[PDB]
Amino acid sequence: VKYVDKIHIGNYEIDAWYFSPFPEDYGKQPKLWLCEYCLKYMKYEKSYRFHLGQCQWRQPPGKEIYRKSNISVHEVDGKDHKIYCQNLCLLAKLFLDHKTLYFDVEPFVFYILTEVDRQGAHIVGYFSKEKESPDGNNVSCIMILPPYQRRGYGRFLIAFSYELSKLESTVGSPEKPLSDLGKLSYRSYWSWVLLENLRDFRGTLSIKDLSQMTSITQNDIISTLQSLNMVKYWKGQHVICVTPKLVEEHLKSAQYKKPPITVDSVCLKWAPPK
Ligand SMILES: O=C(NNS(=O)(=O)c1ccccc1F)c1cc(F)cc(-c2ccccn2)c1
Ligand SMILES: [Mg+2]
Ligand SMILES: [Zn+2]
Repeated sequence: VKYVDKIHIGNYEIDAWYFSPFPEDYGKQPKLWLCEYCLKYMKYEKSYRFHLGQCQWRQPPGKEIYRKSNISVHEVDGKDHKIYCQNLCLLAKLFLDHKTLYFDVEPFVFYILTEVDRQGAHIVGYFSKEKESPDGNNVSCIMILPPYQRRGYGRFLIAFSYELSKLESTVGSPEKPLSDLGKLSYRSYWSWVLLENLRDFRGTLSIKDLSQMTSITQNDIISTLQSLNMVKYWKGQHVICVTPKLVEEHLKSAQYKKPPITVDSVCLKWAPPK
Protein backbone atom coordinates (compact mmCIF):
# COMPACT_ATOMS: atom_id res chain seq x y z
CA VAL A 1 0.00 0.00 0.00
CA LYS A 2 2.86 2.30 -0.93
CA TYR A 3 1.66 5.42 -2.72
CA VAL A 4 3.34 7.22 -5.58
CA ASP A 5 5.75 9.60 -3.86
CA LYS A 6 8.20 10.50 -6.64
CA ILE A 7 7.84 11.03 -10.38
CA HIS A 8 10.28 11.50 -13.23
CA ILE A 9 8.82 13.65 -16.01
CA GLY A 10 10.98 15.10 -18.76
CA ASN A 11 14.27 15.98 -17.10
CA TYR A 12 12.66 16.60 -13.69
CA GLU A 13 12.34 14.47 -10.59
CA ILE A 14 9.51 15.75 -8.39
CA ASP A 15 8.36 14.65 -4.95
CA ALA A 16 4.64 14.17 -4.42
CA TRP A 17 2.59 16.34 -2.07
CA TYR A 18 -0.59 14.25 -1.85
CA PHE A 19 -2.04 10.85 -2.62
CA SER A 20 -3.04 10.29 -6.23
CA PRO A 21 -4.95 7.08 -7.08
CA PHE A 22 -2.69 5.60 -9.71
CA PRO A 23 -3.38 1.84 -10.01
CA GLU A 24 -1.93 0.05 -7.02
CA ASP A 25 0.89 -1.69 -8.92
CA TYR A 26 2.14 1.70 -10.15
CA GLY A 27 2.51 3.10 -6.62
CA LYS A 28 4.53 0.09 -5.45
CA GLN A 29 7.53 1.22 -7.52
CA PRO A 30 10.17 3.64 -6.18
CA LYS A 31 9.40 6.19 -8.90
CA LEU A 32 6.79 6.50 -11.59
CA TRP A 33 7.92 7.70 -15.01
CA LEU A 34 5.82 10.14 -17.09
CA CYS A 35 6.19 10.88 -20.75
CA GLU A 36 6.16 14.67 -20.70
CA TYR A 37 4.25 14.84 -24.01
CA CYS A 38 1.50 12.20 -23.87
CA LEU A 39 1.53 11.88 -20.04
CA LYS A 40 1.58 8.07 -20.15
CA TYR A 41 2.78 6.87 -16.75
CA MET A 42 5.20 3.96 -16.47
CA LYS A 43 6.78 1.81 -13.77
CA TYR A 44 10.40 1.43 -14.93
CA GLU A 45 13.21 3.54 -16.34
CA LYS A 46 13.64 1.00 -19.13
CA SER A 47 9.98 1.08 -20.16
CA TYR A 48 10.23 4.87 -19.92
CA ARG A 49 13.37 5.03 -22.07
CA PHE A 50 11.79 2.74 -24.66
CA HIS A 51 8.66 4.92 -24.75
CA LEU A 52 10.72 8.08 -25.28
CA GLY A 53 12.21 6.54 -28.43
CA GLN A 54 8.80 5.46 -29.76
CA CYS A 55 6.40 8.20 -28.65
CA GLN A 56 5.86 10.61 -31.54
CA TRP A 57 3.99 13.20 -29.45
CA ARG A 58 5.95 16.42 -28.95
CA GLN A 59 3.08 18.60 -27.66
CA PRO A 60 -0.31 18.28 -25.95
CA PRO A 61 -3.21 17.14 -28.14
CA GLY A 62 -6.18 19.30 -29.07
CA LYS A 63 -6.23 22.80 -30.49
CA GLU A 64 -3.36 25.21 -29.81
CA ILE A 65 -5.51 28.18 -28.78
CA TYR A 66 -2.54 30.37 -27.79
CA ARG A 67 0.98 30.76 -29.16
CA LYS A 68 3.33 33.71 -28.66
CA SER A 69 7.07 33.07 -29.03
CA ASN A 70 7.68 29.75 -27.20
CA ILE A 71 4.69 30.01 -24.82
CA SER A 72 1.73 27.89 -25.90
CA VAL A 73 -1.65 26.82 -24.55
CA HIS A 74 -3.55 23.77 -25.79
CA GLU A 75 -7.31 23.42 -25.32
CA VAL A 76 -8.07 19.74 -24.68
CA ASP A 77 -11.65 18.50 -24.50
CA GLY A 78 -11.93 15.77 -21.88
CA LYS A 79 -14.35 13.84 -24.10
CA ASP A 80 -12.07 13.91 -27.16
CA HIS A 81 -8.88 12.88 -25.30
CA LYS A 82 -10.06 10.88 -22.29
CA ILE A 83 -6.85 8.98 -21.53
CA TYR A 84 -4.59 12.04 -21.83
CA CYS A 85 -6.83 14.04 -19.49
CA GLN A 86 -7.08 11.21 -16.94
CA ASN A 87 -3.28 11.00 -16.85
CA LEU A 88 -3.19 14.78 -16.42
CA CYS A 89 -5.64 14.60 -13.51
CA LEU A 90 -3.66 11.83 -11.80
CA LEU A 91 -0.47 13.87 -12.20
CA ALA A 92 -2.19 16.98 -10.84
CA LYS A 93 -3.59 15.13 -7.81
CA LEU A 94 -0.01 14.52 -6.67
CA PHE A 95 0.14 18.28 -6.00
CA LEU A 96 -3.52 19.14 -5.26
CA ASP A 97 -5.26 18.29 -1.99
CA HIS A 98 -8.91 18.98 -2.78
CA LYS A 99 -9.17 17.67 -6.35
CA THR A 100 -11.41 14.60 -6.21
CA LEU A 101 -12.05 14.10 -9.93
CA TYR A 102 -9.55 12.07 -11.95
CA PHE A 103 -11.26 9.70 -14.40
CA ASP A 104 -14.64 11.25 -15.30
CA VAL A 105 -12.84 13.92 -17.32
CA GLU A 106 -15.58 14.25 -19.96
CA PRO A 107 -17.35 17.26 -18.33
CA PHE A 108 -14.12 19.30 -18.45
CA VAL A 109 -11.97 21.24 -20.88
CA PHE A 110 -8.27 21.32 -20.01
CA TYR A 111 -5.88 24.16 -20.82
CA ILE A 112 -2.29 22.91 -20.96
CA LEU A 113 0.52 25.44 -20.60
CA THR A 114 3.73 24.43 -22.37
CA GLU A 115 7.18 25.92 -22.91
CA VAL A 116 8.67 25.14 -26.32
CA ASP A 117 12.20 24.53 -27.55
CA ARG A 118 13.68 22.69 -30.54
CA GLN A 119 12.81 19.33 -28.95
CA GLY A 120 9.12 19.84 -28.21
CA ALA A 121 6.46 21.53 -26.09
CA HIS A 122 7.22 20.95 -22.41
CA ILE A 123 4.33 20.81 -19.97
CA VAL A 124 4.42 23.51 -17.30
CA GLY A 125 0.94 23.26 -15.82
CA TYR A 126 -2.76 23.45 -16.56
CA PHE A 127 -6.14 24.53 -15.37
CA SER A 128 -9.37 22.62 -15.87
CA LYS A 129 -12.74 24.20 -16.62
CA GLU A 130 -16.28 22.85 -16.58
CA LYS A 131 -17.93 23.12 -19.99
CA GLU A 132 -21.12 24.06 -18.10
CA SER A 133 -20.30 25.60 -14.72
CA PRO A 134 -23.56 26.22 -12.81
CA ASP A 135 -21.75 28.28 -10.16
CA GLY A 136 -19.90 30.50 -12.61
CA ASN A 137 -16.42 29.07 -12.12
CA ASN A 138 -13.99 30.01 -14.89
CA VAL A 139 -11.38 27.71 -13.30
CA SER A 140 -12.00 24.34 -11.63
CA CYS A 141 -8.49 23.23 -10.63
CA ILE A 142 -5.21 24.95 -11.48
CA MET A 143 -1.81 23.35 -11.02
CA ILE A 144 1.74 24.43 -11.84
CA LEU A 145 4.40 21.75 -11.63
CA PRO A 146 6.70 22.51 -8.65
CA PRO A 147 9.86 23.35 -10.67
CA TYR A 148 7.83 26.06 -12.46
CA GLN A 149 5.93 27.42 -9.44
CA ARG A 150 6.34 31.05 -8.35
CA ARG A 151 7.84 31.95 -11.74
CA GLY A 152 4.93 33.68 -13.52
CA TYR A 153 3.35 30.66 -15.22
CA GLY A 154 0.50 30.45 -12.72
CA ARG A 155 -0.09 34.18 -13.15
CA PHE A 156 -0.24 33.66 -16.92
CA LEU A 157 -2.84 30.89 -16.60
CA ILE A 158 -4.98 32.95 -14.20
CA ALA A 159 -4.83 35.89 -16.61
CA PHE A 160 -5.57 33.49 -19.48
CA SER A 161 -8.66 32.18 -17.66
CA TYR A 162 -10.03 35.71 -17.31
CA GLU A 163 -9.30 36.40 -20.98
CA LEU A 164 -11.57 33.45 -21.81
CA SER A 165 -14.19 34.90 -19.47
CA LYS A 166 -14.00 38.25 -21.28
CA LEU A 167 -14.46 36.62 -24.69
CA GLU A 168 -17.48 34.79 -23.24
CA SER A 169 -18.85 38.18 -22.06
CA THR A 170 -19.09 36.93 -18.48
CA VAL A 171 -17.49 37.27 -15.08
CA GLY A 172 -15.96 34.23 -13.42
CA SER A 173 -14.25 33.08 -10.25
CA PRO A 174 -12.01 30.10 -9.45
CA GLU A 175 -13.82 27.20 -7.83
CA LYS A 176 -13.38 26.87 -4.08
CA PRO A 177 -11.63 25.57 -2.07
CA LEU A 178 -8.44 27.10 -3.44
CA SER A 179 -5.10 25.50 -2.79
CA ASP A 180 -2.71 27.30 -0.46
CA LEU A 181 -0.64 28.49 -3.42
CA GLY A 182 -3.67 29.25 -5.58
CA LYS A 183 -5.12 31.48 -2.87
CA LEU A 184 -1.92 33.53 -2.66
CA SER A 185 -1.70 33.62 -6.46
CA TYR A 186 -5.28 34.80 -7.04
CA ARG A 187 -5.08 37.40 -4.26
CA SER A 188 -1.84 38.69 -5.78
CA TYR A 189 -3.28 38.64 -9.31
CA TRP A 190 -6.51 40.39 -8.31
CA SER A 191 -4.50 43.04 -6.46
CA TRP A 192 -2.25 43.91 -9.41
CA VAL A 193 -5.10 43.96 -11.94
CA LEU A 194 -7.31 46.16 -9.76
CA LEU A 195 -4.47 48.44 -8.64
CA GLU A 196 -3.20 48.97 -12.19
CA ASN A 197 -6.65 49.91 -13.49
CA LEU A 198 -7.29 52.33 -10.62
CA ARG A 199 -3.89 53.93 -11.23
CA ASP A 200 -4.54 54.42 -14.95
CA PHE A 201 -8.26 55.33 -14.86
CA ARG A 202 -8.13 57.94 -12.04
CA GLY A 203 -10.46 55.77 -9.97
CA THR A 204 -13.46 57.01 -11.99
CA LEU A 205 -14.68 53.40 -11.96
CA SER A 206 -17.34 51.61 -9.96
CA ILE A 207 -17.02 48.06 -8.69
CA LYS A 208 -19.35 47.07 -11.53
CA ASP A 209 -17.09 48.91 -13.99
CA LEU A 210 -14.01 46.99 -12.83
CA SER A 211 -15.99 43.74 -13.06
CA GLN A 212 -16.80 44.32 -16.73
CA MET A 213 -13.25 45.43 -17.57
CA THR A 214 -11.59 42.41 -15.92
CA SER A 215 -14.26 39.65 -15.78
CA ILE A 216 -13.45 39.41 -12.07
CA THR A 217 -16.61 38.94 -10.02
CA GLN A 218 -17.77 41.88 -7.93
CA ASN A 219 -17.34 39.68 -4.84
CA ASP A 220 -13.69 38.92 -5.61
CA ILE A 221 -13.17 42.61 -6.39
CA ILE A 222 -14.75 43.68 -3.10
CA SER A 223 -12.79 41.24 -0.93
CA THR A 224 -9.58 42.28 -2.72
CA LEU A 225 -10.32 45.98 -2.21
CA GLN A 226 -11.13 45.19 1.42
CA SER A 227 -7.71 43.58 1.76
CA LEU A 228 -6.21 46.73 0.19
CA ASN A 229 -8.43 48.94 2.41
CA MET A 230 -9.72 50.74 -0.69
CA VAL A 231 -13.50 50.42 -0.27
CA LYS A 232 -16.01 52.45 1.71
CA TYR A 233 -19.39 51.13 2.85
CA TRP A 234 -22.45 53.38 2.60
CA LYS A 235 -26.05 52.28 3.28
CA GLY A 236 -25.37 48.74 2.10
CA GLN A 237 -23.33 49.75 -0.95
CA HIS A 238 -19.63 49.10 -1.46
CA VAL A 239 -17.91 52.23 -2.75
CA ILE A 240 -14.36 52.40 -4.09
CA CYS A 241 -12.36 55.00 -2.12
CA VAL A 242 -8.80 55.44 -3.36
CA THR A 243 -6.07 58.08 -3.73
CA PRO A 244 -2.72 58.09 -5.58
CA LYS A 245 -0.76 57.65 -2.33
CA LEU A 246 -2.91 54.60 -1.58
CA VAL A 247 -2.55 53.08 -5.06
CA GLU A 248 1.19 53.73 -5.34
CA GLU A 249 2.14 52.62 -1.82
CA HIS A 250 0.34 49.33 -2.51
CA LEU A 251 1.64 48.99 -6.08
CA LYS A 252 5.28 49.82 -5.30
CA SER A 253 5.82 46.73 -3.16
CA ALA A 254 8.25 44.04 -4.31
CA GLN A 255 5.33 41.77 -5.26
CA TYR A 256 4.57 43.78 -8.41
CA LYS A 257 8.06 44.07 -9.87
CA LYS A 258 8.56 40.66 -11.51
CA PRO A 259 7.93 41.07 -15.26
CA PRO A 260 4.97 38.83 -16.12
CA ILE A 261 4.45 36.53 -18.93
CA THR A 262 1.57 38.36 -20.50
CA VAL A 263 -1.55 37.13 -22.24
CA ASP A 264 -1.44 38.83 -25.64
CA SER A 265 -5.09 38.58 -26.69
CA VAL A 266 -3.88 38.92 -30.29
CA CYS A 267 -2.37 35.41 -30.05
CA LEU A 268 -5.47 33.83 -28.46
CA LYS A 269 -7.45 31.98 -31.15
CA TRP A 270 -10.98 32.07 -29.71
CA ALA A 271 -13.11 32.34 -32.87
CA PRO A 272 -12.07 31.51 -36.45
CA PRO A 273 -12.19 34.36 -38.99
CA LYS A 274 -14.87 32.42 -40.90
O1 LIG B 1 2.90 29.04 -9.73
C1 LIG B 1 1.99 29.53 -9.16
N1 LIG B 1 2.04 30.87 -8.61
N2 LIG B 1 3.18 31.69 -8.73
S1 LIG B 1 3.22 32.79 -10.02
O2 LIG B 1 2.87 32.15 -11.29
O3 LIG B 1 4.59 33.24 -10.28
C2 LIG B 1 2.11 34.19 -9.66
C3 LIG B 1 2.65 35.43 -9.35
C4 LIG B 1 1.81 36.50 -9.07
C5 LIG B 1 0.43 36.32 -9.09
C6 LIG B 1 -0.10 35.09 -9.39
C7 LIG B 1 0.73 34.02 -9.67
F1 LIG B 1 0.20 32.80 -9.97
C8 LIG B 1 0.69 28.77 -8.94
C9 LIG B 1 -0.52 29.42 -9.17
C10 LIG B 1 -1.71 28.75 -8.96
F2 LIG B 1 -2.89 29.39 -9.19
C11 LIG B 1 -1.70 27.44 -8.50
C12 LIG B 1 -0.48 26.81 -8.27
C13 LIG B 1 -0.43 25.51 -7.80
C14 LIG B 1 -1.20 25.17 -6.70
C15 LIG B 1 -1.15 23.89 -6.19
C16 LIG B 1 -0.31 22.99 -6.81
C17 LIG B 1 0.45 23.39 -7.90
N3 LIG B 1 0.38 24.63 -8.36
C18 LIG B 1 0.70 27.47 -8.48
MG1 LIG C 1 10.53 18.17 -5.66
ZN1 LIG D 1 4.52 9.62 -24.83
